[PDB]
Amino acid sequence: MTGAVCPGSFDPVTLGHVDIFERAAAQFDEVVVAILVNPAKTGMFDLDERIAMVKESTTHLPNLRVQVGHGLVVDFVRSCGMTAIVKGLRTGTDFEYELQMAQMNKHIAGVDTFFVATAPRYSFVSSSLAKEVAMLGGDVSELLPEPVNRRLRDRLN
Amino acid sequence: MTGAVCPGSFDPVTLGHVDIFERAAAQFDEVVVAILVNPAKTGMFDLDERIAMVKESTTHLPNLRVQVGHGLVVDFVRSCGMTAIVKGLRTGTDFEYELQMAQMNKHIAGVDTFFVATAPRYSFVSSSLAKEVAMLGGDVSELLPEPVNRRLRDRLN
Amino acid sequence: MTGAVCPGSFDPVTLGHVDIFERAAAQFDEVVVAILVNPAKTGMFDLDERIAMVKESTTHLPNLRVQVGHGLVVDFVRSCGMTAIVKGLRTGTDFEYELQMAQMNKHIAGVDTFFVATAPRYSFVSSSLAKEVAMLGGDVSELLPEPVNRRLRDRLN
Amino acid sequence: MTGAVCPGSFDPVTLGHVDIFERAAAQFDEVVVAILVNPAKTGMFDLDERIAMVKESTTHLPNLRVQVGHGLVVDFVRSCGMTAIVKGLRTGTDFEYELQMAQMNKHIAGVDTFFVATAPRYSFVSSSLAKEVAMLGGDVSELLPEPVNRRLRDRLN
Amino acid sequence: MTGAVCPGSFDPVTLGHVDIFERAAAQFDEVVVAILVNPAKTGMFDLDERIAMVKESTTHLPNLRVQVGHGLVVDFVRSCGMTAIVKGLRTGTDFEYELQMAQMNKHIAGVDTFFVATAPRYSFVSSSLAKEVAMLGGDVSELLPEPVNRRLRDRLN
Amino acid sequence: MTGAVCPGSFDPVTLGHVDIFERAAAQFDEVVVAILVNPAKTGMFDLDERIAMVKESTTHLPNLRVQVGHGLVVDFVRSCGMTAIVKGLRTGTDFEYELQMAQMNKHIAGVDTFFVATAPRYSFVSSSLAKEVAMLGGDVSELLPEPVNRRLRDRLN
Ligand SMILES: CC(C)(COP(=O)(O)OP(=O)(O)OC[C@H]1O[C@@H](n2cnc3c(N)ncnc32)[C@H](O)[C@@H]1OP(=O)(O)O)[C@@H](O)C(=O)NCCC(=O)NCCS
Ligand SMILES: CC(C)(COP(=O)(O)OP(=O)(O)OC[C@H]1O[C@@H](n2cnc3c(N)ncnc32)[C@H](O)[C@@H]1OP(=O)(O)O)[C@@H](O)C(=O)NCCC(=O)NCCS
Ligand SMILES: CC(C)(COP(=O)(O)OP(=O)(O)OC[C@H]1O[C@@H](n2cnc3c(N)ncnc32)[C@H](O)[C@@H]1OP(=O)(O)O)[C@@H](O)C(=O)NCCC(=O)NCCS
Ligand SMILES: CC(C)(COP(=O)(O)OP(=O)(O)OC[C@H]1O[C@@H](n2cnc3c(N)ncnc32)[C@H](O)[C@@H]1OP(=O)(O)O)[C@@H](O)C(=O)NCCC(=O)NCCS
Ligand SMILES: CC(C)(COP(=O)(O)OP(=O)(O)OC[C@H]1O[C@@H](n2cnc3c(N)ncnc32)[C@H](O)[C@@H]1OP(=O)(O)O)[C@@H](O)C(=O)NCCC(=O)NCCS
Ligand SMILES: CC(C)(COP(=O)(O)OP(=O)(O)OC[C@H]1O[C@@H](n2cnc3c(N)ncnc32)[C@H](O)[C@@H]1OP(=O)(O)O)[C@@H](O)C(=O)NCCC(=O)NCCS
Repeated sequence: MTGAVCPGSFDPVTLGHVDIFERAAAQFDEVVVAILVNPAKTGMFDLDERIAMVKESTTHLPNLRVQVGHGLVVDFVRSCGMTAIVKGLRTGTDFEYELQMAQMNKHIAGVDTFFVATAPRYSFVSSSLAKEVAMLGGDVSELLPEPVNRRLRDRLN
Repeated sequence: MTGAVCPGSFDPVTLGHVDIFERAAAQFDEVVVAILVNPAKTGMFDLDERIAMVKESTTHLPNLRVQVGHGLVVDFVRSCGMTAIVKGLRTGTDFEYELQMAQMNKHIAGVDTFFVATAPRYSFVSSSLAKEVAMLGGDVSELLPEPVNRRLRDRLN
Repeated sequence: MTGAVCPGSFDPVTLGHVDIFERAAAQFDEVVVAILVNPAKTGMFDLDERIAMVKESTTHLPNLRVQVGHGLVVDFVRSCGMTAIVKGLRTGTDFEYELQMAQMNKHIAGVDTFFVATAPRYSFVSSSLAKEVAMLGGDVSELLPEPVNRRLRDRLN
Repeated sequence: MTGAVCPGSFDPVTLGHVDIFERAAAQFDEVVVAILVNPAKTGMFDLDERIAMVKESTTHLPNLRVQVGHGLVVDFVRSCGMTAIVKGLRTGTDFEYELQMAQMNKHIAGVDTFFVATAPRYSFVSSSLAKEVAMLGGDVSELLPEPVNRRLRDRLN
Repeated sequence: MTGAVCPGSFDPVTLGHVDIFERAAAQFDEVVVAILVNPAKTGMFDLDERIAMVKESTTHLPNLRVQVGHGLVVDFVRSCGMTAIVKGLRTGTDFEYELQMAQMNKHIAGVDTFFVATAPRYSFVSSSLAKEVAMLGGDVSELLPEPVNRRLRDRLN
Repeated sequence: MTGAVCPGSFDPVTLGHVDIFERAAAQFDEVVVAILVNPAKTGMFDLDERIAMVKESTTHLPNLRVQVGHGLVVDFVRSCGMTAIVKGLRTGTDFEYELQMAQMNKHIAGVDTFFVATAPRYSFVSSSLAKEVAMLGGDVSELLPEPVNRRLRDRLN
């Protein structure tokens, strides 16, 4: 089997992330979305909620599974019997840092990182900015999956 | 009327900012400098002081006014009856993040962002770096308006 | 009157360019599209055709006019009684070179350059790449105005 | 089958390219190296020589094949029954242009592009720079496959 | 005497840093490594330990000395009777910010900054990332001097 | 002796280049400006004129000498008994390509490259852009040494 891991904090998952999941699922036999949480309580959604949002947003991808990650991403990737990470590039991505992490990840565990450009319509959403705008009252519903929109609306109502 | 908003925390306003104010005032019928403060108390100058410093530094621009901003910048821009933001680019600007915010701002409110390169002599000052250097004893008086220099000198004397 | 010039070779004009024209026309009282041609015969469309394509693509912008430019862009801008250039940023833009030209243009003639991020859907088209793909048989009709599509199809039929 | 195409002019193939071939072959069931030549005679090695150099440099990759490409890369990719391109990133890569081409390629044919960072030791070689240095008398043998070194040495002896 | 200062927090010193020390020592008569610590207790190693690690890692450079820095780096540089800073560039370096600091440092004290590209094999290590990986259990021993490896291993055993 | 080479085509030398010469001469015992000309006749000024312009512009730097370079820059550097190149960074510099060349130069000859940020006032001039503007009638006299201005004015009169 070919396979890739798509790691992130997904707090919450965006349509930018889902686009990347779809591309990974199209090109690898199996995809694992690895939810890697904050070292210190700082998130908007708890882990259970993050998991549910990813699952509910990926029902159309039968070769994708969702799991909570622990420790070094490369250790999680190798625990999945894989050697590839797939990550998206968007507007605002710190690409130099992504490159540094990719080189470090290859050095320590031989894990490759494949980068893919997110679809233009979803290229300016990030979890952080979506939350920031949502919390100040703005509408980002067109940039997030409906399972995320539902939960966001509940927190503000 | 044509018009633009120049948003920032201006803590304190620099000659880099003033350069941008001048360019905006030269090209739009009206300019509003929007002072948008920290979500959490972290600034050097209080809001009243920031306002005074901007006003005192822009007496030569009769079509410019200064107001405190609240909430999403785009909501403030639209409250001013405008649809444009003017921002400066300098050495050290995270341009990828500026682009992300501009695209998000256009998405949520149809507000355009126009970027302009700050004058070379003022292209390496930032509020943060100016404060950092000032607090460690260095001289940045040539990079800040005199109304700011006066107040800075008072805090150290 | 406020006013801006939108300079380019427009060979041919793209929907990326038209997006920028629209933003300029929304924020300035008058816009002049300045068609500045090759120093040496190298273009796909002659000047007459470039002019027609821009005009036919901008009939919805009553405060926009199209003229052929000559010499330094800044000299043309000043001949229009203006002091501002508006240019788009897209994926693939050499932003460092754009900044260099903007600083040079300000130095020699006091002309300001305002940069605006092109709409995501039109952020990866360029005249060159559109021609390259079109000539190799690919479909970029969704990235160009219909007046350009008509003429392109004629050259290949 | 999963599969990826690795397109390039490979004039000549470098160890940077071979590194990318190896990563693609590790993660996809099949890899096709597509040699896409100059629209106008400008190369150092003819097509037959380029093909031989790639083949001789990839004997250790049994799931990799080499073919000459024609027309749009995306048309070649789809002719291979694939929907993915794998490309390397190195020091000196114009990443903005790579992104533009990737977005265009996805737009016109639905083909995804996966980018991977080349190994540090091979991150500063390019075909052009290798030729430039080789022609001026410098030693780049540690940056090129032996099948390429042999042929290079023959051209200078 | 010609001379340069190599400033940093060195928490801990990496082989990337040592590479830069070596290049500085090769090109200047004297080199001073200036250890500039956190304004607030946040480091892994105390100052005494940082000093020892640098000294033990540079025994092969007889024209290099190690000192603790205080205040503005430029003030320290001038206190050493020098007017040059040498800094490394690696993968992940925020080069725009480095440029801003260099321009500010030249403005306030006339101190020049010379940047040098770190050796490829050491181009993806940083003190922060090395600690992050080390603390999560990963092996970065090939990226750090043995005097640092010894101390790291002691903290985890 | 410490020493550095400052290589370039200098067609013509700009005040940006002279700024870099001055910084090199301040930090190294000896500086050699190496004029490396076009592989094919394409320049505005012949080699004799380029040499004269550099010499006449550097009379205030007694530890600087001017020589015509041949072949690989690293071979010229080593022929000068040196192992360092000093190059400027300005607005518009392709820094990724500079890094690639620096890494290649270190690989083939062990020669280090030190980069320094050009003074802001001279950060947007380049030989090419200066010629382009000069030829179209614009005034760049404030960006070039008087010995260059004299010769430029002669070509247009
Ligand atoms: C999970 C992992 C791949 C990236 O996770 P991610 O949280 O999805 O990160 P993203 O790509 O969204 O990057 C944005 C993150 O940068 C951090 N960040 C904070 N401020 C930032 C800023 N101003 N600019 C850029 N990034 C910022 C944020 O935490 C942000 O997540 P958040 O802002 O939503 O909290 C990575 O953290 C990881 O591998 N973790 C496991 C540990 C490991 O292996 N470490 C060694 C890596 S070499
Ligand atoms: C006001 C606004 C336009 C930008 O404000 P600003 O404070 O002037 O920001 P600047 O352009 O100076 O950016 C620098 C800011 O980045 C933040 N920053 C902190 N560390 C940083 C770092 N290492 N690198 C870059 N930026 C950093 C800083 O807070 C800094 O301001 P400060 O450092 O002086 O406190 C923006 O915050 C805003 O729009 N706020 C309103 C809310 C809104 O609309 N949000 C949605 C935006 S899409
Ligand atoms: C008109 C002007 C503003 C820009 O014109 P433009 O042709 O629309 O340029 P773009 O922004 O589309 O830039 C792309 C151009 O870069 C040139 N280019 C060629 N190869 C390129 C490459 N590999 N990468 C980037 N650009 C490339 C191309 O000619 C391209 O136009 P084309 O490829 O479609 O022919 C500018 O040329 C100008 O001002 N000209 C007048 C003279 C002047 O004032 N000069 C002094 C300027 S400081
Ligand atoms: C094959 C293809 C994927 C890239 O091919 P490549 O030749 O290996 O290109 P590289 O990634 O090595 O890019 C370097 C190329 O940039 C060109 N280039 C020239 N000067 C350059 C410069 N100063 N800077 C950067 N690139 C330069 C060079 O030709 C160079 O190849 P070469 O210099 O060795 O001749 C692409 O050309 C392609 O897809 N061609 C088929 C046609 C197509 O589909 N077109 C539409 C694309 S959206
Ligand atoms: C010492 C000095 C030259 C740089 O020191 P340094 O700590 O070695 O900094 P580096 O080059 O390693 O930069 C990385 C630093 O950026 C800071 N940083 C934090 N988060 C970061 C992020 N997400 N991205 C980039 N940098 C980050 C970190 O603190 C990091 O050091 P650390 O992460 O290991 O703690 C500079 O701080 C200095 O000059 N200090 C003296 C005061 C002075 O003169 N100030 C005026 C400067 S103009
Ligand atoms: C001399 C040398 C150090 C750089 O020389 P330089 O001509 O001063 O180059 P610059 O730093 O000014 O770079 C700009 C050059 O890029 C070339 N260039 C052309 N179009 C360009 C573009 N669109 N963008 C960027 N650069 C461009 C130009 O020729 C330009 O010089 P010019 O435009 O004035 O003719 C380098 O060419 C060299 O080392 N030559 C000797 C041979 C060698 O050692 N080769 C192996 C190098 S690893």
